[PDB]
Amino acid sequence: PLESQYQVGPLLGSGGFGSVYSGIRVSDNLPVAIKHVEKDRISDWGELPNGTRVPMEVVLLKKVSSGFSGVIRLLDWFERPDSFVLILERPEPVQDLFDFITERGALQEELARSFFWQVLEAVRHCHNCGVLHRDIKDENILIDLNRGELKLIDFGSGALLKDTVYTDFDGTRVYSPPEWIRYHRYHGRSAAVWSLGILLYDMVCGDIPFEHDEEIIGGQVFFRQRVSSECQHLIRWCLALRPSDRPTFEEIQNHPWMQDVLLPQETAEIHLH
Amino acid sequence: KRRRHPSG
Ligand SMILES: Nc1nc2ccc(Br)cc2o1
Repeated sequence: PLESQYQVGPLLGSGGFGSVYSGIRVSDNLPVAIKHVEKDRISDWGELPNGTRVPMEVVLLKKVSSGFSGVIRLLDWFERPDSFVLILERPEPVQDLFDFITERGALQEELARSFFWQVLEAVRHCHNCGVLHRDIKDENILIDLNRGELKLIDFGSGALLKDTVYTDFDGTRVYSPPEWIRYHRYHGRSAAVWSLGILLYDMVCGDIPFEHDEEIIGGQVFFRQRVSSECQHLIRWCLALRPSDRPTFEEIQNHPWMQDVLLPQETAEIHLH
Repeated sequence: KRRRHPSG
């Protein structure tokens, strides 16, 4: 009984991911988000341990929702005749990182460092859980404004993580790496690192660096805002044209620009209240 | 101008 277990509120957003409503769990007034996905519009399907055929998104969310982390957790899900319904955490108050950057402009590097660090820890958690997000971008990151915590959303273009080549891609083209543009092939970790370079530039410059294929493959990063030399180096490293030239997650987090990160509560108190 | 980019 989904209609008699959650109170359904206003529409929060819609798009390629589906339609998402604000909601409240009747059992305990817990704020939730209710995401509807049309069966007829589902690209990749998966299978649960029960054998039931569910969208890949549900499989991936179950794999990463164990415990606490910087991923929005799947609390429950339901199957309907023509759709699946997902019950997700809802931070309140919340703003997605795309809107946050639109309103604030380029972020101070101390704030970008804290946000970027938290995204790295969240992506590490996904990979440790066998999950590749494949659509890391500011639009798919929520900010819990009171806690200063970032949360990954929209695993609908993701995949099980593997070490062999990927030849399919459903994420955002302007965050996708040049080997995808040129050859329609990529490996998961180095492609993730590329999208993280795009995201970090986005944070410290106020918008993404590339809009067209020729810029993505061209391999030149122009900085439109004042950005420290250490931060420029990290970005350009993540945006290396050759995938094997890109840093690992460990090399990113050991980079000099990443040291002395703020705690999330400090981030909220200094930058978000 | 700054804009969102749909997925897919
Ligand atoms: N796409 C999408 N997944 C969400 C989960 C929670 C909240 Br709040 C908003 C969301 O938007």
